[PDB]
Amino acid sequence: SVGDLPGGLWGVRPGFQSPPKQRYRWTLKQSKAEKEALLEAIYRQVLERVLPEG
Amino acid sequence: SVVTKAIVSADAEARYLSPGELDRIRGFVSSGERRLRVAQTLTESRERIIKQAGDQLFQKRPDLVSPGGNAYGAERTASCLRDLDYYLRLVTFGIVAGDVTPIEEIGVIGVKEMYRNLEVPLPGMVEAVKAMKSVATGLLSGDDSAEVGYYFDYLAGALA
Amino acid sequence: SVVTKAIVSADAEARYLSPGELDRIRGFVSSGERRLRVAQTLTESRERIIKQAGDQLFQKRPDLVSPGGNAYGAERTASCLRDLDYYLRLVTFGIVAGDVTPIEEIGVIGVKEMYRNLEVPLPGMVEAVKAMKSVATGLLSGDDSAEVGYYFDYLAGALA
Amino acid sequence: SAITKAILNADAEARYLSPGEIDVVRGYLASGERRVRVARVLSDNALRIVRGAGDTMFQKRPDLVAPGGNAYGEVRTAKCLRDLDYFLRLVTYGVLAGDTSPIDEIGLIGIKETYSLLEVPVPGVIDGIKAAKQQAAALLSSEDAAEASFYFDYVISAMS
Amino acid sequence: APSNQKEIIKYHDLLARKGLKAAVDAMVTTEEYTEIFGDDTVPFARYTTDPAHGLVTQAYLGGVLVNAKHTYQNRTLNFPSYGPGSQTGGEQRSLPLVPERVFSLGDG
Amino acid sequence: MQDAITSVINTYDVQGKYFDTSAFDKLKAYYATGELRVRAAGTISANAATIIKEASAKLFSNQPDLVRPGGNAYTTRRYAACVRDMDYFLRYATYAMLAGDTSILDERVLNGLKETYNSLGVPISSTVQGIQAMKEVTGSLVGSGAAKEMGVYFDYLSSGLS
Amino acid sequence: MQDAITSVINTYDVQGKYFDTSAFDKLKAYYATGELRVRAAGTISANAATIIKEASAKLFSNQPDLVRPGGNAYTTRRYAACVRDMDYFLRYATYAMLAGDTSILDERVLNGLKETYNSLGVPISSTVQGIQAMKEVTGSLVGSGAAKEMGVYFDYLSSGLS
Amino acid sequence: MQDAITSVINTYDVQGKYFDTSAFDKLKAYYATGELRVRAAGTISANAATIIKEASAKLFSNQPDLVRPGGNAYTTRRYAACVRDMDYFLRYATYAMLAGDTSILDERVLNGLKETYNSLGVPISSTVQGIQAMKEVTGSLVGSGAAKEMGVYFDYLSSGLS
Amino acid sequence: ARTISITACVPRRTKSVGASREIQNVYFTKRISFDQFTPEYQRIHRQGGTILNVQCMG
Amino acid sequence: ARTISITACVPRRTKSVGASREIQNVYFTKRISFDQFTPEYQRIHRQGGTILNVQCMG
Amino acid sequence: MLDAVTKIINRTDAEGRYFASKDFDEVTRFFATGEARLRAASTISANAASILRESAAALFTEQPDLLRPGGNAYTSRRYAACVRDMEYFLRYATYALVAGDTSVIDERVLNGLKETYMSLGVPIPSTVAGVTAMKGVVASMIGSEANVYFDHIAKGLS
Amino acid sequence: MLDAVTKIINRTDAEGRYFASKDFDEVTRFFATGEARLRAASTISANAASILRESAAALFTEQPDLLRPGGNAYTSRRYAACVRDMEYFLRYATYALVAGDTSVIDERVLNGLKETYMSLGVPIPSTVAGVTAMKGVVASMIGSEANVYFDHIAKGLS
Ligand SMILES: CCC1=C(C)/C(=C/C2=NC(=C\c3[nH]c(/C=C4\NC(=O)[C@H](C)[C@H]4CC)c(C)c3CCC(=O)O)/C(CCC(=O)O)=C2C)NC1=O
Ligand SMILES: CCC1=C(C)/C(=C/C2=NC(=C\c3[nH]c(/C=C4\NC(=O)[C@H](C)[C@H]4CC)c(C)c3CCC(=O)O)/C(CCC(=O)O)=C2C)NC1=O
Ligand SMILES: CCC1=C(C)/C(=C/C2=NC(=C\c3[nH]c(/C=C4\NC(=O)[C@H](C)[C@H]4CC)c(C)c3CCC(=O)O)/C(CCC(=O)O)=C2C)NC1=O
Ligand SMILES: CCC1=C(C)/C(=C/C2=NC(=C\c3[nH]c(/C=C4\NC(=O)[C@H](C)[C@H]4CC)c(C)c3CCC(=O)O)/C(CCC(=O)O)=C2C)NC1=O
Ligand SMILES: CCC1=C(C)/C(=C/C2=NC(=C\c3[nH]c(/C=C4\NC(=O)[C@H](C)[C@H]4CC)c(C)c3CCC(=O)O)/C(CCC(=O)O)=C2C)NC1=O
Ligand SMILES: CCC1=C(C)/C(=C/C2=NC(=C\c3[nH]c(/C=C4\NC(=O)[C@H](C)[C@H]4CC)c(C)c3CCC(=O)O)/C(CCC(=O)O)=C2C)NC1=O
Ligand SMILES: CCC1=C(C)/C(=C/C2=NC(=C\c3[nH]c(/C=C4\NC(=O)[C@H](C)[C@H]4CC)c(C)c3CCC(=O)O)/C(CCC(=O)O)=C2C)NC1=O
Ligand SMILES: CCC1=C(C)/C(=C/C2=NC(=C\c3[nH]c(/C=C4\NC(=O)[C@H](C)[C@H]4CC)c(C)c3CCC(=O)O)/C(CCC(=O)O)=C2C)NC1=O
Ligand SMILES: CCC1=C(C)/C(=C/C2=NC(=C\c3[nH]c(/C=C4\NC(=O)[C@H](C)[C@H]4CC)c(C)c3CCC(=O)O)/C(CCC(=O)O)=C2C)NC1=O
Ligand SMILES: CCC1=C(C)/C(=C/C2=NC(=C\c3[nH]c(/C=C4\NC(=O)[C@H](C)[C@H]4CC)c(C)c3CCC(=O)O)/C(CCC(=O)O)=C2C)NC1=O
Ligand SMILES: CCC1=C(C)/C(=C/C2=NC(=C\c3[nH]c(/C=C4\NC(=O)[C@H](C)[C@H]4CC)c(C)c3CCC(=O)O)/C(CCC(=O)O)=C2C)NC1=O
Repeated sequence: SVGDLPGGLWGVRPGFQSPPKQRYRWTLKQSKAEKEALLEAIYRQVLERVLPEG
Repeated sequence: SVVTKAIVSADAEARYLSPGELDRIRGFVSSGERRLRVAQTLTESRERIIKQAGDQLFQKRPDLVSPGGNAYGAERTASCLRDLDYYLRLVTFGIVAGDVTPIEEIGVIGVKEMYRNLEVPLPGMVEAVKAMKSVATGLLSGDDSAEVGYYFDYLAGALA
Repeated sequence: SVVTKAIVSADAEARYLSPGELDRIRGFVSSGERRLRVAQTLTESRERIIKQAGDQLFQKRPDLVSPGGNAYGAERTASCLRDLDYYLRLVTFGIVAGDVTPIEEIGVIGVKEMYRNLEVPLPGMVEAVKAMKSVATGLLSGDDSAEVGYYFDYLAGALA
Repeated sequence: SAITKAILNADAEARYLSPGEIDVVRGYLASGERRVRVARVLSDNALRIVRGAGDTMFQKRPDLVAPGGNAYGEVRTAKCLRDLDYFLRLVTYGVLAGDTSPIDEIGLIGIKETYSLLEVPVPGVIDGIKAAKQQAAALLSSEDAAEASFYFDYVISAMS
Repeated sequence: APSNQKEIIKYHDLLARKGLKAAVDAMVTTEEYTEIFGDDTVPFARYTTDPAHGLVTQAYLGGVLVNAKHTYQNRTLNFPSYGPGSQTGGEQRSLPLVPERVFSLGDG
Repeated sequence: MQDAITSVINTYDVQGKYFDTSAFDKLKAYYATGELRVRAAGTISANAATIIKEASAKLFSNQPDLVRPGGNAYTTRRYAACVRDMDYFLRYATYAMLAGDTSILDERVLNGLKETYNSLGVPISSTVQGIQAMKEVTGSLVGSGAAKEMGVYFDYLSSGLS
Repeated sequence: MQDAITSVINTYDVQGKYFDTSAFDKLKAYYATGELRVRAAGTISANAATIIKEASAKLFSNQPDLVRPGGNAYTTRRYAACVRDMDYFLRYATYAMLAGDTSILDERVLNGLKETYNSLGVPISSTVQGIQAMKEVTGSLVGSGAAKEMGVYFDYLSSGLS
Repeated sequence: MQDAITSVINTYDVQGKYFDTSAFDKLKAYYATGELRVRAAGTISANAATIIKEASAKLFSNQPDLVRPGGNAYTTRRYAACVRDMDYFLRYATYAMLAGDTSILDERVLNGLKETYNSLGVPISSTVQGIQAMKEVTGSLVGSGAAKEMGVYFDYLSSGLS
Repeated sequence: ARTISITACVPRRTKSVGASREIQNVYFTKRISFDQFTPEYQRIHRQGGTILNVQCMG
Repeated sequence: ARTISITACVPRRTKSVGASREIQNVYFTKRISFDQFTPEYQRIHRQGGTILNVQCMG
Repeated sequence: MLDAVTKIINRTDAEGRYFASKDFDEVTRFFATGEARLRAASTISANAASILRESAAALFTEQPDLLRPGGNAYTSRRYAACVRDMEYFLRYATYALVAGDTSVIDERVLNGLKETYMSLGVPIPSTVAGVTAMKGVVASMIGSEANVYFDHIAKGLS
Repeated sequence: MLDAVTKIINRTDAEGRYFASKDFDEVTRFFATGEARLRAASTISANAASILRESAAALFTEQPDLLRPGGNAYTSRRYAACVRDMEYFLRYATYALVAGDTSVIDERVLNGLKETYMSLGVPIPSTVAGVTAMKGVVASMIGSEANVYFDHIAKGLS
């Protein structure tokens, strides 16, 4: 009833990617930590994981 | 729950919990006995809460239990009282959890569609939640009354 | 078809068909018998249509069947006549369907790549289609000739 | 044996021996001398193979000979070593025969029901057979060890 | 996930004829991307049925299957194509006229 | 998708033939029922919410454990998802009736639905019962002929799930 | 993910019951351990890089062929991938310890991980050895009671991978 | 992907050694054939459309049922897709010939192709016949040594499919 | 309950000769239930077979 | 190549209101590559939006 | 069913040609791998019970809901059928490994299996997860020699 | 097949729980109505020939066209098939009445019956008229205990 991922038997999401219900939205004015975090969200969802440094 | 919310916010950033979220969890776990006593108090007196709340709701909105109303008849009034009991149980769940996540995920998502399908008036739901809030906060001390009233306000806003 | 387009339109908006879409279907259904009569007139005269259309094509475009032409020789000319027969059958399909969707799904999507591979000149396809349009619309009545000329025009614009 | 298998296959469809059957028989006849060597080595060393296998088996799981165990007592332990000797003799029979039919007919068909009735733990018997396989392979050449190991593993798989 | 063969065909033709950049350009310029993600939301895995925007049941099943998968979990094509046949093509195999072997007391 | 007319067209296009007499018979048969289908679709559209309400009441009355704690329809989100599924089934069955062909049910409803319900723990037999309840209510609503027609696509959904 | 609180809520909600004395005992036990869990989480986050350094040093000391040519951790890219895997294991183990529940390990780490490691050629026994090294170092850092708590989730990961 | 040079590099990296005389012979052998490969690739690139026209014409002459109704190559869309796939095979064979290694054919072509074609109903024997037709047509353009080289990759594709 | 053992010789004249073993079909003794006695009796007579012996053990 | 700065106002008149912040995607100024310009021009037109300013940076 | 030699024979016969040099080379390559394939098949046969045990353990560790009440593996009979199916997969993959061809799997295993599972409600993605787990165990014992055959079964179910 | 008690057992087993008070009340209600249901079933069984006679007469008086040439009940064979189908309906209604559940009608009767009738050209509306006539004839004898099972057959057929 509480705290179940969508998908039933396949209600799983590899920890390399974002938690299945998280959203990330760009706002015009936001802190630089939020800008960083949204950048890792983009890399995390397009490339499926965090790139190595560089 | 508070713990799950902090862990999920930290997981959404792929980092360990910051000092602020750990402060949040310490505050949650230090208040555990108080909210456990409050939840036990609400559970012990569930019958009185449901009975007084039903009485107050049917006094303030008599068309629900008059002919043609959604809760008209003994069986439908029993169904009305039953899901007032549902929402009291969810309120105790949300109190022990420390947030409205159990309430939200068991009783709030798709609640307007469910009560649309069931022909249940939604302002009637809001008025029932307010009546329960008055009765349930009557049984508690002021500090406990305010915290429980917040959860009941979350229900009232969710239904409205 | 008309019904398929109306249903796709309603489904893309996740709703029941509006009165406009039902009017589209209703007007299509009322015209069904006339559409079948037109398509049957075209079908019974398929061989005469293809023969006369090929004649006008090869008179208007002798370079197609001249040496060095794409349709030079009996086999290549027969394949040209076969393609004209294909598109006539597709026109009858479109007429019974009330729209050019069968024509697009069988003979237009990827057509320019196919004739590029075959070195079939697309302008010559355009005058072949215009010839077959003249011949076919000659056989039909005045009201029907324009309606089928629309299908021939769509196909000619798709080849060009 | 290996010859009877080919003859049965030929007789099933009422024909003479096929070239493949002839080749199988020829290979068995060619391998006969190695088979006799392996069988003779296994036979002349039977007692110490059985002794070592029994000792290692009892060491692995002592509950077999513990009070309440199935091998508890002198007579039941003697029957245990008798079973190990039986299985080794059947292994030598299979080595000589070139197939598993002697092992099946004499000792494998019905052993499952027998041990289930007598409450013999199949895993313990499998452990004893593995120990016998190790003791036999210890005193054989690599090719001979593999040749015996096929039949030991066949017996083990028949247990399970 | 792609839900049908037409969805596969569009982007496969874009990859076959014009390359990766053209296919990405086409896919982020679709009206579904604009409606669901818009201009400033990072795309996210979608789990609620929404047929008007492409989450039909097959899209949902394929999406929950692929989103359950680690990166480089395998090399199999989870949607090789939708079509009449099966991936192994066993429907096209020849069946034996008789079973390989028949059981008779007379046969031994 | 594929309606009845495009189904006839496809059958004749794979065989590479112009329309025969039997093809024109099938096309006339479809056109003969067009007005009936349109009337039925308009009626079902007018009363879609009522149909869903009555059929969901019937389903849950016959199987009360679905909505009590521990049932697959026990939570507001799960009740809403169930009635939403019933709404989908009715809308797509109306589409299929209008098209005169079950192709749309295959491509957009039935393909992957059984494995989806299996993976989510949705009781398939109960879903079939809900579709049957919708069939009865819808048929009583739209009358004898439109019921005889809507029942085909309801039974198609039922067989696909079963 | 579920924590201890939500685990109790899930059982009582599927049973449709109010909390009884047993539920209150369980929730009370979680609140009692909460301070210890928070302190262990803070200690692990403060020392996460040191834990990964010491544990990977131990793992590549016991299995030095992993970092030599032909090992699965020989290249800068694959070495970085390995230490990154260890970092994720440590962070999710800390999450699960905070929640007092292994659900997050099932939902975010373990499912399909073994098949991925098999498909990539990652030696799964060596990964389990690296997790055991992280357990030993972490338990040295966080103290005996927190060591018992945290080792449960470390062992849950090790068993999921074995 | 992997070319011949990076293939030598990968072997020697995995075994952790500098290049020796044998590696240098393999690299000299690749460099010596380089001009022939570049010439063949330029010739095929200049003639690719002609090669595809000739090969598709020979294939559809040998199997006329493909492009007549009821055939897998019967529609403008399916004919276009057929010759598109032939463009794939020619282009990827040219890549593998220029690289001197078949790894790109494994990664970019053959993986999952049988499953795609068996799911679609695309006849694989006719696809192999078309690949053979392209092999002869390409050999007709590039000359003895280049033909022998390109035939290796055409045969690799044929074996991977058939 | 009662059963019958019937011994019959069924020649194979109507059929062609076959390399397959057929002696088991030609001469047999089989155990049948009483309800099956008439059908197999008539079946043996249909095939040209001769009823050699009939026994009822009790 | 070249980048074009488009300042556009794209209302939401075709759909219902929502509580989420929406202002940034309604009125915006972005510059896009020349090859993306026609699709964005037409997309703004299709959603009922208005093109307020077009500039060529350079 | 077919093996590698019979597959090559049918290929040469479809062309009505004799064996060319490349065909002989392919048959020689098949003969050369025979000893390794036989030792791998014997290794699988010797450890079949353990392979099945660890494969089932891995499957139900990944998806414990299958064993819980209401799961498709919940009953003695249904769990029995699940482990029996995995045992069939193991034995027939060993057969295909010996023959060198996947035709035995098509003839004896995928002959209505997907239809049977869709009809009975057997969760196919979970079955594929189990097949892949068994592939991992077999690869841990004998190496990659059998992977393709296991993949075949998975592709037959998807 | 399923009766009411097996239905309750299956429900609780799928939830993986023991019987509770509500399930015991339900099964006690079943045991309470069982004796009346056996009386109805035995009365139907004893009078089955009379029931078929009356119901066939009622059907063919309502619809005389069926018996005339060209009708679907016009022959000795088609009439025998018709009365046989009514016999089936009554027998399986008695089974369902004893079981207290209609799943036996869904499995043994209704599944495939619509396709059988469409294939043969049996007029389904007239068959439903026959089922209704049987329902009236049976209700005139035992009361209203079997009404729901005939209504189930009628809804399934229509
Ligand atoms: C149902 C949709 C469909 C179409 C239309 C179609 C056309 C088509 N036309 C072909 C050949 C041809 N088609 C033409 C037709 C051209 N001759 C003149 O130039 C004219 C401008 C023009 C016709 C009016 C010719 C000349 C050939 C022979 C070309 C060659 O072999 O070099 C071929 C190659 C195989 C064959 O000859 O059967 C196809 C596939 N295929 C399809 O699946
Ligand atoms: C050559 C063919 C052949 C075989 C294979 C064979 C096995 C066999 N062993 C038996 C008894 C036994 N067998 C065993 C040995 C077993 N129990 C121990 O725990 C061990 C785990 C295990 C052996 C490794 C024992 C202890 C008994 C005596 C049990 C009893 O008295 O009930 C019996 C029952 C009759 C008897 O007492 O002799 C049979 C038939 N007999 C045969 O004629
Ligand atoms: C347009 C065609 C279409 C259909 C039909 C469809 C069905 C469908 N229903 C779903 C969930 C669901 N479906 C149901 C319905 C069940 N509840 C009771 O058991 C009943 C027996 C039964 C309905 C009568 C429920 C309760 C859920 C929620 C399951 C969960 O989240 O745990 C889901 C998973 C995704 C989501 O929740 O949005 C799908 C895909 N999706 C589609 O795109
Ligand atoms: C735990 C989360 C949850 C909730 C809350 C819930 C509500 C709920 N209330 C229902 C019936 C009902 N609910 C009510 C209540 C209304 N009557 C008056 O209008 C009042 C304004 C109002 C109550 C204060 C009534 C009268 C019925 C019976 C009406 C009917 O039969 O449709 C039903 C139909 C199923 C049944 O009768 O058991 C549901 C699912 N379901 C859930 O899974
Ligand atoms: C082929 C790509 C590759 C590289 C380059 C690589 C480097 C590498 N160097 C290591 C150790 C080391 N590397 C160094 C080198 C540093 N010491 C000084 O500060 C210098 C600035 C600098 C070298 C010029 C040292 C001192 C160690 C020992 C660290 C220790 O004992 O813990 C290790 C740990 C395993 C081992 O010692 O065998 C790796 C993996 N690994 C790779 O797979
Ligand atoms: C949070 C849940 C989660 C995990 C754990 C996870 C693991 C993971 N590890 C991967 C690669 C890898 N993982 C390792 C680590 C191993 N090799 C060493 O020998 C060690 C024994 C061992 C680590 C202790 C290596 C070396 C690779 C690269 C393999 C390759 O590219 O060939 C990959 C493939 C994609 C990539 O390169 O980033 C994944 C998905 N993904 C997840 O979403
Ligand atoms: C595999 C073991 C086997 C044996 C041995 C065997 C013998 C055998 N011989 C038979 C008939 C016969 N056998 C013979 C042959 C004999 N009469 C001639 O005079 C010869 C001297 C002599 C043979 C050398 C003849 C003539 C008949 C036909 C007699 C009849 O049925 O009227 C029949 C009756 C079935 C039939 O007519 O085909 C059997 C069963 N059947 C078996 O399955
Ligand atoms: C949280 C920050 C935020 C703000 C402030 C905001 C304002 C805002 N209001 C809008 C529409 C609107 N806003 C109004 C406001 C009313 N007009 C008059 O009648 C009243 C005097 C007045 C309110 C008291 C109206 C009428 C529209 C619709 C205009 C139209 O679509 O033609 C729009 C266009 C997009 C849409 O229709 O939703 C924005 C961006 N949006 C934001 O994201
Ligand atoms: C030798 C060739 C052969 C194959 C391949 C075969 C598979 C097979 N499995 C079946 C049922 C089954 N198969 C499974 C297995 C599933 N359970 C799930 O939890 C798992 C994910 C998954 C296994 C990994 C189950 C549980 C059943 C019983 C389903 C039921 O009866 O409801 C059935 C239906 C008949 C029966 O129950 O025996 C077949 C035919 N049988 C054969 O004779
Ligand atoms: C074309 C082939 C065909 C045949 C053969 C046939 C016979 C037939 N006779 C019937 C009734 C009947 N049959 C009879 C005849 C009997 N009355 C006296 O006893 C006489 C001894 C005897 C006639 C010589 C009577 C009186 C009825 C109606 C009364 C009843 O229901 O038994 C019925 C039942 C349906 C009905 O009421 O009409 C059939 C099917 N029907 C056919 O479609
Ligand atoms: C136990 C469940 C069961 C049912 C229900 C069942 C029905 C059934 N009815 C059949 C034929 C038939 N059924 C009928 C009955 C119709 N005639 C009309 O006038 C009447 C309105 C109506 C009956 C009330 C007729 C006439 C046939 C013969 C059809 C033909 O051969 O043309 C047949 C085909 C076999 C045959 O020729 O006898 C079946 C299987 N079978 C079953 O195993």
